[PDB]
Amino acid sequence: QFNPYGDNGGTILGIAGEDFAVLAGDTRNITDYSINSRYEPKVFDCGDNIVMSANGFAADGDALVKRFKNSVKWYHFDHNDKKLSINSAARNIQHLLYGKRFFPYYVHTII
Amino acid sequence: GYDRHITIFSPEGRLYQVEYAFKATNQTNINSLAVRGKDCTVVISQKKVPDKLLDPTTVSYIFCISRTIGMVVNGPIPDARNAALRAKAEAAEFRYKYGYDMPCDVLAKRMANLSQIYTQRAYMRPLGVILTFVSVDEELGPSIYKTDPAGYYVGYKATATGPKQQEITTNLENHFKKSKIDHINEESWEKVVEFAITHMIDALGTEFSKNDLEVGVATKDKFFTLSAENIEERLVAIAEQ
Amino acid sequence: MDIILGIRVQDSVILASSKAVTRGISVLKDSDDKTRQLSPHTLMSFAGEAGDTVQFAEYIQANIQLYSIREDYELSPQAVSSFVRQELAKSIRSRRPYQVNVLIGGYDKKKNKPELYQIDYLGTKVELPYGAHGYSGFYTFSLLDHHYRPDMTTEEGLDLLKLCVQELEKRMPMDFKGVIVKIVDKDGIRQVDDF
Amino acid sequence: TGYDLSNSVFSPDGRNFQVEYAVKAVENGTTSIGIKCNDGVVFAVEKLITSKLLVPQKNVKIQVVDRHIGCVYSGLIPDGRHLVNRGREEAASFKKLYKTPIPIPAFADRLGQYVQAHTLYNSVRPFGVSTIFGGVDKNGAHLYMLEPSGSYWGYKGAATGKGRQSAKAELEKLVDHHPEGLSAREAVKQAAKIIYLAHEDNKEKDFELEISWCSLSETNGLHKFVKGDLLQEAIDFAQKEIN
Amino acid sequence: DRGVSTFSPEGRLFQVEYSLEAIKLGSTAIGIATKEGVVLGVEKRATSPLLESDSIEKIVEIDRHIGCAMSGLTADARSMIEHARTAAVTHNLYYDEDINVESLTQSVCDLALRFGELMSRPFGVALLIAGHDADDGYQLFHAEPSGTFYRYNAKAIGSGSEGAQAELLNEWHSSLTLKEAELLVLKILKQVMEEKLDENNAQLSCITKQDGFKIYDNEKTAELIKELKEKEAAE
Amino acid sequence: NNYDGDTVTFSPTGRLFQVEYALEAIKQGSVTVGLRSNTHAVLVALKRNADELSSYQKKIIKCDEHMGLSLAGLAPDARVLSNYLRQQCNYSSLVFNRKLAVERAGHLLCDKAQKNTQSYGGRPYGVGLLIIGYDKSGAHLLEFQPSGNVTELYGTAIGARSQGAKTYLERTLDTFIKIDGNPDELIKAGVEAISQSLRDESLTVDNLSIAIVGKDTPFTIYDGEAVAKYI
Amino acid sequence: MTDRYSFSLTTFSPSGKLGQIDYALTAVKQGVTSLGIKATNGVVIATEKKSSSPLAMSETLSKVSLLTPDIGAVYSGMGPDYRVLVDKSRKVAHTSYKRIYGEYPPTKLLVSEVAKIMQEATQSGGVRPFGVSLLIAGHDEFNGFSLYQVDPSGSYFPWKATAIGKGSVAAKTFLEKRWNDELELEDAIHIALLTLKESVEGEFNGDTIELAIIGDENPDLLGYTGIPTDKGPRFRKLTSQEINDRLEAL
Amino acid sequence: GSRRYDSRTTIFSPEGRLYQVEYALESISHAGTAIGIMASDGIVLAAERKVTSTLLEQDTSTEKLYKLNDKIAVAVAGLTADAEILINTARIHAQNYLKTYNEDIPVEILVRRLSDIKQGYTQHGGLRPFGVSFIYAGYDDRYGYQLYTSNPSGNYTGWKAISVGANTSAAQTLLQMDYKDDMKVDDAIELALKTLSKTTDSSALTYDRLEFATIRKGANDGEVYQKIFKPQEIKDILVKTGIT
Amino acid sequence: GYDRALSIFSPDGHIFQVEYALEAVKRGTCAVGVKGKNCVVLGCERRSTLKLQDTRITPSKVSKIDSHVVLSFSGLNADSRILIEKARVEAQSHRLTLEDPVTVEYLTRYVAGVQQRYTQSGGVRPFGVSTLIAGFDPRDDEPKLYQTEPSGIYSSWSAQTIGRNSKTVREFLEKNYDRKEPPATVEECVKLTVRSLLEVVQTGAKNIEITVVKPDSDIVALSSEEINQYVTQIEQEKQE
Ligand SMILES: [Cl-]
Repeated sequence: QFNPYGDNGGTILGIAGEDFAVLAGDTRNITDYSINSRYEPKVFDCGDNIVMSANGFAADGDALVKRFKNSVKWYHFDHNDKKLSINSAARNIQHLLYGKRFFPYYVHTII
Repeated sequence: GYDRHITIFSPEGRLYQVEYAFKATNQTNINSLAVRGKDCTVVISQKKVPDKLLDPTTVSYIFCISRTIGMVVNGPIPDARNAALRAKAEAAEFRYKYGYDMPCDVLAKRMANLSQIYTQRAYMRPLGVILTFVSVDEELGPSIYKTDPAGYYVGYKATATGPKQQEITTNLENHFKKSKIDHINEESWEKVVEFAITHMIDALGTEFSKNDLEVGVATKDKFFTLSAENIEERLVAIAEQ
Repeated sequence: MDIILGIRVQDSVILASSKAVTRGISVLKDSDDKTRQLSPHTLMSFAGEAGDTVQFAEYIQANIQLYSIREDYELSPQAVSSFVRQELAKSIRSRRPYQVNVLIGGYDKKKNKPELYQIDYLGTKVELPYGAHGYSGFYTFSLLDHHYRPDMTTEEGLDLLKLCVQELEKRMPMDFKGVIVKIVDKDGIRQVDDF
Repeated sequence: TGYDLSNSVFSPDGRNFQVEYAVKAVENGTTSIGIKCNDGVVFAVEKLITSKLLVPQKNVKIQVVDRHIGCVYSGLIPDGRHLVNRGREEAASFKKLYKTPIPIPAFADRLGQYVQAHTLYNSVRPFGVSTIFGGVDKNGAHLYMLEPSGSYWGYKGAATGKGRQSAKAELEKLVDHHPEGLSAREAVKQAAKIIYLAHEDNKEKDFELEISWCSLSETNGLHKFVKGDLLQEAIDFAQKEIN
Repeated sequence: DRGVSTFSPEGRLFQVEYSLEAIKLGSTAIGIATKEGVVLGVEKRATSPLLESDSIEKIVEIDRHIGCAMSGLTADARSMIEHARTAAVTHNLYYDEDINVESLTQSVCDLALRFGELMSRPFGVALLIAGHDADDGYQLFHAEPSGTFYRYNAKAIGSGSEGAQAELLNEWHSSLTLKEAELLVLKILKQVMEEKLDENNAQLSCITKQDGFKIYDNEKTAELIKELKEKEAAE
Repeated sequence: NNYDGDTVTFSPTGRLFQVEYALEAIKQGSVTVGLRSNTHAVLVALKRNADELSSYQKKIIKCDEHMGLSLAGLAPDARVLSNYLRQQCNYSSLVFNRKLAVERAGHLLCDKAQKNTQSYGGRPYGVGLLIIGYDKSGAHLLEFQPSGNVTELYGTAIGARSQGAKTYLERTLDTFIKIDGNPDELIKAGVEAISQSLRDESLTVDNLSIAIVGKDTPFTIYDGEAVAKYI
Repeated sequence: MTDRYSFSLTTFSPSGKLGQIDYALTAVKQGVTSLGIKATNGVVIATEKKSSSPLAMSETLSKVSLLTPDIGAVYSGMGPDYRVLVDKSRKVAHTSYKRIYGEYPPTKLLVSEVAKIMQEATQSGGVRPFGVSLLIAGHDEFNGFSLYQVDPSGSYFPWKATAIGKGSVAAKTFLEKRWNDELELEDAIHIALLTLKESVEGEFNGDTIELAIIGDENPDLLGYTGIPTDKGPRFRKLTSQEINDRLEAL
Repeated sequence: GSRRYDSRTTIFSPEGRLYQVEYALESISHAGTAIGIMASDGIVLAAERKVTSTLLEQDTSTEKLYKLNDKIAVAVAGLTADAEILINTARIHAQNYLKTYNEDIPVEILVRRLSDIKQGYTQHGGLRPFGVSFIYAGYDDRYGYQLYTSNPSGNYTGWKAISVGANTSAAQTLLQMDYKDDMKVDDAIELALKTLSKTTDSSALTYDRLEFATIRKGANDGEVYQKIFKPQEIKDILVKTGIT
Repeated sequence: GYDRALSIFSPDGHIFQVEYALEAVKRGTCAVGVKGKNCVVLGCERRSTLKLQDTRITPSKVSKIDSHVVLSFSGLNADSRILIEKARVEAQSHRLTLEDPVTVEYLTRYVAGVQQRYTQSGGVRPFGVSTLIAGFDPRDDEPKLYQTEPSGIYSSWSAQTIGRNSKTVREFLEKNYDRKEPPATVEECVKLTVRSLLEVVQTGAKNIEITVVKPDSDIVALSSEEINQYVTQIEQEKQE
């Protein structure tokens, strides 16, 4: 039977300081015991000083980041180029994820 | 007077749109004729190519609906082709659903019922065409069935359609009074085509070259149209007698 | 949800329904009323799948109340029971059926007779002198076969009902935290506060 | 009366006045032509230069369908585009199911039935374009011309627009003087001349020439635009003939 | 007859232009924007003295930071308000923030032209949408049934609009206080109103960053009416 | 007269009156100018107000980082069409990772406007658009009309008294086309062009609206004190 | 596109007339005369075969149609409208009855279903009424023989005997004199031919007249043997020869 | 488009009337008169057939009086075809109610639903209204014997005695004159026939031009019987009252 | 589906279909609502051209929407049933989800919303009905009286009348009703309602219907004799 999920491995890490914040992630991409790429970035600048990473099943992770990046674009169009605050971005992402509550994005997201 | 714009009854119980669709029939100014032999059914029609720039091979009002059924149209070509495509689809579907080739008279009825719907339903206009279906049916033999915009249809011993239809009709009537039979008592289809052309010449009073005519022939298990050279060969035989 | 009983006597219908609401290894509540008044002289107790029970009971209640306002007239217990049965009969062949069993106790004012109907989640209706749903029946039916008489008073019916509850409290595995008893008669519906 | 107010209504003549009114919009448009040749077809069109501000070569009017069919039209330009969009869908579904690219006669009927369908109801307007189109298939070259009514025929030469009569007259001479046939490269040159001659009927604004062609030998059976040296060669040929 | 979405020879939609005539028949509504807040005021216009005037609801809350006044066929405004309230709350749910006054107005104006042969006709009501946000501060918008909205420093709509607008032209300046704006709405309302202005047949409201959108009591407005009369007699 | 009740009806001379009446709405609209060089493309738009107390109606809309338009006529119709363009530009990016060509943008608008002119019930769009953009084949300027007709140009203008600016650009064609690698000078030429359409009123700080896109310049709009440089 | 005519094309006028129904009846008046007579042991329905052309084969065009083995129909008015009604009438006999009860519907109920179809064309959106009046003759076990008329309005009436179309006024008067409750089937056929001769103008023979009966069961026309309960169709169309035999002793 | 040909059946006049409803009532006023009379021990339904022909089959005919269920019947005035559409709907509605509640449908509930259908055709859908007026005669255990009428507007009212169709003005005056509350069925039968006999447009009232029906409790003990009169039974009741 | 826009604007800014629906209300029998200190009374006219009526079974003019709210109307009778049905359903639906009966304002707002929806929906005409909705909110003793109309506007009234000759009875109420001191008792409120109808009705026999609504779902309809006593009392005081 067809299994729509997969595990692309890797790990990510976010730490916050007083006037800064970091979002790190390794560049390895894998399936089972094979290496797919030694350099495949999964931490992205999404605009409005928001960095994002969706680790787990890469296809779902890419789709999500792609959708959020697009969500930021339309936020500008619909609200007079207003800057999307990090707290607002978080809530927006909750709705993206929960929208597929019954066919989930198999990812651990950090912004 | 919006009762003259759509297909609803006028005070005197008439459908003017249906009546005006009949007048669109003669818009092309072409006369057709159909007759039956012993083994065949022949249909002939005038072919008028006024523009010199036209490709004369593509100018046709005769259609091959199925392998066995042929159809000639009197009316504008867009509506003619509309009817032709539908008839082809209907004949194909019939064969698939019921496991045998659609008879000429059954197809005629089906197209007539479709035409009837346009006379009752408002949003659809009638097609300004008269469809003459011909074949050699495996049960009923040589067959001629004709449909009009009113949704009327009937079988024919022979028939004619067009502006000078009445002259051709009486010409054929007078022949069948004389011969005392329902068909052209002739063995080969070649001579039945010669009969058809001869009697059209007498009725219309015009002479025909090879490019002035268009001929369709129905035999058992196939209907086919004649080329210019097939007609020319046929015209030579008439002249030499 | 577990224990619901019903006894029809001479001049009234008596419904007893357990107070316990259990989820997992915890009795979340011990004062639950497993009944809804459908009309002034019609009462429906219920038991079954969590959520479904109350959702169904209130849905029926709303429909009967809507009828009462529209016609300015109270539907007979027989009419209400038939309506309820049909809703369950529809339900059983739905995508997700109501898993609810009900007893409908009512007093018909036109006939001046009490009436008790037992309907299961399949839409299986029966009029009875006494009824029960779930495992309760396995004890109470044989008990009532013996002690029940058709001409009993409401007070005799309550003593007969006490006899059932005592037997259930003795032999049933689960603690159902006693019962709320309600009486349906010519004067309408009232609750017995000390049982 | 009032028979001309609604589409799909027969007049007492047996005519659909709304379709005839759509023809008036076609007659108002710029001149476009089609020339059938030995092993293919050639299309040409008049582009009126309304202003100096129009970018030359960058308002393309001739359209390709599939990879082997060319379409040009006169009248309401948007209506033409709508028809070509449909043509492309029809051609795609044909190739999808039957594998082979759509034959030109087959394609001609697909448009014909679609345009004819827009004369059947009062809820739609007839097409305000006459479309000249064609190409090369397994059976050789074909040229067609389709009208608002849904009427189409095969043509040796075709013309439509404001200078159709001038173009038709010039086309008739080519058919008479070349019974054995006209070559592809010749037809391109002739096409240019005929557009320039047909421009006499629209001579207030000066114009821009645009030519395309399908040929079994010259373009390998595919539709291509005539550009650069071959275009300028055709323009010069046309310039020499008017003087 | 003729199509609902038909253009006139001058290039205007017949139905939109006719709906504007209905709005001119409506009761007067005035809005004034300042740096201390935005004031909204309306003429109630009771058709009979037996009608309890406090039930006339022509000023309406959309969110805590956005208010709304109406004029014309006021029944048509109910579904517009419903949409605005949902839009405002929905945006807060999706983005954990207050929604921009302009974005709210745009959302309402998207309904306007969703009519034809969607609803059967345009709205017969104009709206004054007043609010505050962090980006563009205190704002006043005039939303029409044409789907168009203009931002205004001050604006009057309804039967006495052209007369009131000419008065607002002279009186408005960029340094108006909130109290000055309150009196100015009352002053101009009293001028254009048929019946004599009092606390029962006229209603005031405002929106401030601190306290949000508030409809004034009849007791509070009565004192502002009394304060207004005294100041005009004082010179 | 009898043939202007709806868009589905042709006149006896072959005219679509509802489409022509939609075209009339553009002529009533405020003037806007478009022009381009080889490196940049510029939109200049005269904004209109209801009165002194009102704001000035925004004429320019951004569609993507490399494309946008100015409007003249029914503003809500421009919002619908610009939103459609935003989606098509966006579809091209998500699916093909490809910036939408300005020419295809025009083709898509043409086909969307056309469908509204051939069907019963609907109506034509009542707005004209000037689309500018920079894609893989350099700078572009398009003129959209709600009849469906889209035209690529070096420069143009639409709205009331647009003939004055259109004549100026027709004279200045050879000059402004070669303003390469110089944004401010190309804008100056556009501001001088729109000035030929002014009557009684002059260009003020909250009246003028300018937008620009080019080789190393995303589509950006300038309003308020940012356009004081060009007065 | 799409059918935008979702509104009634038949409406009440100030005087209370339903114009389209009245005009449909006018179309029936113009139509060729047809009639029906009910006997004690059968029913007869008859009409003139108005030929459009002498080249046309009038045998192919059937004005009298079998609906069920025991029910037949004839009309006056517009032929195409009649043809499609017969198709719909045959189908509804199966879908709304035979596929449910395993037997053919009685005359009155089939008539009711046809009437329903004609009524809907009077009220439904974007359609005109049918331009025909039907005469439906039939037999069933519990009601015996019966004859019904159905009008464009959807109204139907049972008749002992009647006529519709061109010369219906004179034909009905003729039938009033000749009809009695003791008529045998052969007597009814004789009267039918007499009544029809008055309205017919040209040739009067088996080739220009179409006539069918609802009478005794016909085992020979059943097509199979072995089931005693199945005894054959009561509907029979009289041949051209069978008519001419009765025209000699006229 | 199609707007051109729309009659707009569901609109108001300047005076606030529904054109099509008013014209449908005008249509009904030419239909054969139908009378309903409610007595203490039953209900009478009498109706006049529309100009009968001598060759019309009278015994196996149904034009005016229709049975909805065992306890409820209706007299029709207007288009018969329209009435049959509504009758089949009413028959189905009665069976739905019985299926749901295991009780025969109360008369008013059936009448209201049928009247609500008519109302719908006057407010939406763009279709012509049903050109029909009903007289409902029925019994239930709540209100006992009941007479109602509904018309194309979808408005219904209850009556002791009522007429619909032609000459209702004259008919209602005669009923109002001779009707009284303590009336019996046999007396109501006589009143119904006498009223038709005077209001008829025919020369003389005969058995072949009438449809007649009663709803009595004349069955054996506490149950209702519907009697649709046969031709011979109408002939006898006409002689018995001295009309022929 | 039938789509036609029947309710549309005219050049002068009027929606004629809505205004013609008001004419239908003006044709309808008179209805009056008067609210006292602790009650509301709904009075209704019944035209006397209809004798041989059966008043047992004839639809009553005042309808119960819930046990605590009532609705009377003027205009097309058939139209009113549709609004009443919808209101009754919404009343039960509110109890089901909010676990509390509707307020009179909420019920009015709903009915008014329905009426408005029919003024800008395709294929439908406006309701030819204006309603008077009266009652008491749950656990509240303040009387409520609201009015709706075809356009969809609604408002609260101390006293109000609708229907034919309503301008006459409104004139009467405007001078006879004191805001500072409303009818203190049930008798006073009923009398003022009957008085106001007697300005228009004709005879005080079987032409006037009166329904009294009191707090906590206490609604009762007066009989002929009970109403006739008010008629007899008023006429004797009049002769002065
Ligand atoms: Cl068919």
